[PDB]
Amino acid sequence: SFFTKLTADELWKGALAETGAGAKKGRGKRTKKKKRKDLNRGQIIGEGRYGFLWPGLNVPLMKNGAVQTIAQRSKEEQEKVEADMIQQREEWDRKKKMKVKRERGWSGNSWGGISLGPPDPGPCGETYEDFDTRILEVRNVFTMTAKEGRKKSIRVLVAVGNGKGAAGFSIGKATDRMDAFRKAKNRAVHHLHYIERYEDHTIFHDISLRFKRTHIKMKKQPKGYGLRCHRAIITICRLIGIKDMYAKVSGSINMLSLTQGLFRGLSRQETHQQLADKKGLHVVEIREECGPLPIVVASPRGPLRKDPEPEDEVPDVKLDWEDVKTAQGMKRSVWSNLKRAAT
Amino acid sequence: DEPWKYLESEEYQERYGSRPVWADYRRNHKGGVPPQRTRKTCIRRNKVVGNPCPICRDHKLHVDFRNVKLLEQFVCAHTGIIFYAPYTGVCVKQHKRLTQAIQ
Amino acid sequence: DFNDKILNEPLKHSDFFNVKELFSVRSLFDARVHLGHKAGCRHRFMEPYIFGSRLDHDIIDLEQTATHLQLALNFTAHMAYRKGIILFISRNRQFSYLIENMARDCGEYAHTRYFRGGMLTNARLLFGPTVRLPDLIIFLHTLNNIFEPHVAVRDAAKMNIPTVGIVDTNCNPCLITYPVPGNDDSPLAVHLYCRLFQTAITRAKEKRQQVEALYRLQ
Amino acid sequence: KNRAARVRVSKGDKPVTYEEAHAPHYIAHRKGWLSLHTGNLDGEDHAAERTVEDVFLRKFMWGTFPGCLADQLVLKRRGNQLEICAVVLRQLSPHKYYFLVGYSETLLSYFYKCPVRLHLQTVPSKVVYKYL
RNA sequence: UAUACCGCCAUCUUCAGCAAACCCUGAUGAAGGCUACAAAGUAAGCGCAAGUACCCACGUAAAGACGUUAGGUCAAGGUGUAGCCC
Ligand SMILES: [Mg+2]
Ligand SMILES: [Mg+2]
Ligand SMILES: [Mg+2]
Ligand SMILES: [Mg+2]
Ligand SMILES: [Mg+2]
Ligand SMILES: [Mg+2]
Ligand SMILES: [Zn+2]
Ligand SMILES: [Zn+2]
Repeated sequence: SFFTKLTADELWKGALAETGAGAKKGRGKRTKKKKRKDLNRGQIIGEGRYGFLWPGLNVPLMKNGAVQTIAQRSKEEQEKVEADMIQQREEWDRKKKMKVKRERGWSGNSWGGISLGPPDPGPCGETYEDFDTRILEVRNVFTMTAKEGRKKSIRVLVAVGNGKGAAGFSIGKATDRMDAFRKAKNRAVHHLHYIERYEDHTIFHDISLRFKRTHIKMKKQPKGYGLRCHRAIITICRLIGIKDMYAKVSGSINMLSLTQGLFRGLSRQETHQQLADKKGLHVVEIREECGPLPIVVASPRGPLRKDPEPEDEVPDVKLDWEDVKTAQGMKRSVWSNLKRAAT
Repeated sequence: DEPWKYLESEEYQERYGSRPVWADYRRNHKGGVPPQRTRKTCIRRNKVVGNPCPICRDHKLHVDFRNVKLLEQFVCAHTGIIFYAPYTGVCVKQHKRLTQAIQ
Repeated sequence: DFNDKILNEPLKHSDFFNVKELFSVRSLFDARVHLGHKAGCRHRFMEPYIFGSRLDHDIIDLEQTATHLQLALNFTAHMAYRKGIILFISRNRQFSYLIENMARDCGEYAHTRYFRGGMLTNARLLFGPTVRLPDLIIFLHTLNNIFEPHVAVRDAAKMNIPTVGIVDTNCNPCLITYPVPGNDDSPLAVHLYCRLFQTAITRAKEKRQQVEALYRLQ
Repeated sequence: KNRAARVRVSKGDKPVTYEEAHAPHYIAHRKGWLSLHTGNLDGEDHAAERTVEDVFLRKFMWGTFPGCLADQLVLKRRGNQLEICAVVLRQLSPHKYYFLVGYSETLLSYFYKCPVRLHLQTVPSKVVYKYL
C-alpha cells in the first residue's frame, strides 16, 4: 500500500546489497553488479498519464501578455511525449553503460604500461605537468588480523620522470587502489633521482652489478640501436629521455630490486668531465662511421698531466663468459635476436 | 589526392604531429614477443581487416617514390638500413611495395 | 638586478665580515676544545681529525679545527647577511638555558628540548600549508643522551638543508656540511661557541642594515 | 550493537544533519520532536489517527516537493489550525514553489476539513552538521 | 533463497580501542613506529570518557565503535533472483 511504500535510498541499499555477507572476506560474487540509477532527476515533475497542461510548472505562465488556462493534452500528443521520453531514457541508459578503454600497456588486465598523468599540484602550489607517471606493477598483499582475519592491502610501485634525465621511483600501500596510486605518485614526485647522460640517448659506459641476488648488465650502444631491454626498464627509459641502449638481467626477476640497483648504478656512473678532472688526461672518442679521427670529448678543468698513462698490458679484468661467447660468435640461440616490437 | 600534398595539409599534422606514422600504430597479437611475420595484407576484395596498419587505414596516403619526406620516415636518418615490418607495424605487402618504392 | 649584486658582493671577498678576528688556537686551547673521548669512543670518520692520543684519550688537530670553524662562521654570517633563517639545536640539558638565552641575544631561534618525530618532514601538516622552513641548522651537540645521531641531520640531508655541527670523537661527520671538530662536553667551549656565534650573526645583521641604509641613501 | 535511527561511521565523506546524526536516545536530551500534539498526553484520544494522518502528510508533502527538501519537517498543531514548516533548496522557480504551495495547502484543507498553513525556508545548500 | 538484502537485534562488550591524512625505519618486503632524567612518530574523526535522566558529584540506568560467528529474521514490512500466474 501507499503507507507501506517508503523512500528510495533504503530500497536501493536492499537491492544493491553492498554489505552484509557478500562483500566481506573478499568473496564478492561472479561478476554480477546492479548499477545505480536515479529516476527523480530524469523526468520533470509535470508529466503523467493525464496530460494536463500546467501553466505553473509545465507551461510558461504568461504568453502574449495573457494569463493561461488549464487545458488537455490530446492522446496523440500524450503518445508523442511517451515515445520521446522512452527514447530519452534509452539514450540516457546507453550513455550510462558503455565501453571503457584504458590503453593497453604491457598486456590486458595488467597495470604496467599505463600512465596516471602528471602528479597533482602541491599545497603551496607546484605544478608537475612536465612529469609523466607510470605504474610498474600491482599486487594484492594479504595479512591477517585477530578478529577480522585476512586483511587485503593493495601495494603499488610507480615511477615518474621528465624525459630530461630526471626521475624518481616510489611505492604506495593502501586499502584502495586509487589511494595507493595517489600516495605512491606523491612520494615519487617528492623523492627524485637525477642521472646524467652522455649525448641525450646513452649512458656514459657499460656497467655490470648486482643488488639482492639480482644481476644487471647495462651496455651503452650507438645511435639507432633502440631499447631492447625489459619492459619496465624500457618504460623508465622513456621517462628519463634516453632513446637506445642494451640491458640484461640475470638471476632473480624482482622488479623493485631491479629498479633500486638500476638507479644506484645510473647514479654511481661517472661523467666524462669528472673522469678527465680526476685522471688528468684528454678524453678521446672514436667512431666507426668516422674514420681514424680523435674527437676530443672533454678536458681536465685543472692542469693537464704531463706524463701519459703507462701501457697497460694483459690487465687483470673480470668479465662474463656470456659476453665472451657473443663476441667469439660461436654462440647460437633462437631467442637472442628476434623481430620484437617497436623499441 | 594522387599528389603528395595531403602530407603538407593541416589534417596530417593535427592527426600525427611530430611523431612518425608507425609510432601511433599498435599490434594486437599473442603474449610476449609478437609473431615474426606480419599479416599478408590489410585489404582484401575491397574489404579492410580489423586492426589495420596506419598507411593502409589512411587511404588518402599513397606509396609513391616521390613522397620523400614520407618515405624516409621509416628508414633511420642515423642508419641507412630500413626498419623491418614487425618494427614499422605494417603488413608485408605494403612493406615490400615501400621497399621497391624507396629503392 | 642591483639587489642580486648586493647579495653576491660578499662572495668574491674572503673573510669579508672579518670572522678571523674572533678565534685563535690560544683561545681554543684555553677553552679545552682540543679534548676528546677515549680511544674506545674513537670513530673511523673522526680518525683523520685526531692529532694524536695520550693516556687512552684523543687530541684534535687545531689547524683543521680553526679551518672548519672559520668556514662555519663565514657560512653562518653569509646566511645572516642574506637573512637566511638559522636554527640552533642542543639536546644537552646542561646548557639549554644559556643556549636559549644567547639565541635571544642573537635574534635567531633554537630547539634544545626533546625532538619530535617528523617535526621537519611533516612540518607543513604540523604548522600549516605556507610555512618557511629554516634555511640553516647548527648543532652544539650532535648526539643525543643515548649516543645516537640526532634525527635533524638526517632530515636536513633529505630536505637539502645545510647543517653545521660541532663534531666530537663519537659523532658522525659524514652528513654534516661544515663539521667543526671540538669538545661538545666542555662548558668553556660551549660558551666560546655561543659568543662567537653571537658576534658573527650580529655583525652580519648590523652590516646588512648598514648596506641597506647606504643604498637607501643612494 | 544496536541500529536505530543512526548513521554508520564512514571515512568522513558523508554530510549529515543534526537530527539524523544524533541518536534516538537523544530525543528529549539533545533534540526536539518533529510534531507537537496532545494525543500523547493523558486524557486525550485519537492519537493513532494523529500519527497516521501526520505520517501521510509528511509522505505526501515530501513527494509533492521532491528533490528540494533536505531535512525532516516541523509540525505545529495549535488547537484547530495546523502549521507546517519546511526547509528546501532554491534550484527550481518561485513560480513552481508558490503553485505547489497553494496546491498542497488547498488539498490538505479539503481533505482534513481543517485550516492548514505551511511555510518554507530557502537554503542554497543543505546545512551539514559533521562529516562522518 | 537470511548464502542477495534493507530494516531490527545476540555475541566478545562485566572490551578499549578503531582510525582518514602525512612522515619515517626496514638496502624503498611482507610489516613496524614505544622508552619522558625520553631514541620518530604526528593525528582529523568515531568510540570510550565527560555531561545529560533518577535522589548528588558516587551508584543505577543509558551508551558501548571497527569487526568474528555467510549469527537469527524473505513469516513485522518491503525488496533482488527463481517460480505459481485454473
Ligand atoms: Mg587480452
Ligand atoms: Mg543491547
Ligand atoms: Mg546468516
Ligand atoms: Mg560512560
Ligand atoms: Mg541499556
Ligand atoms: Mg547462518
Ligand atoms: Zn595491408
Ligand atoms: Zn663529548
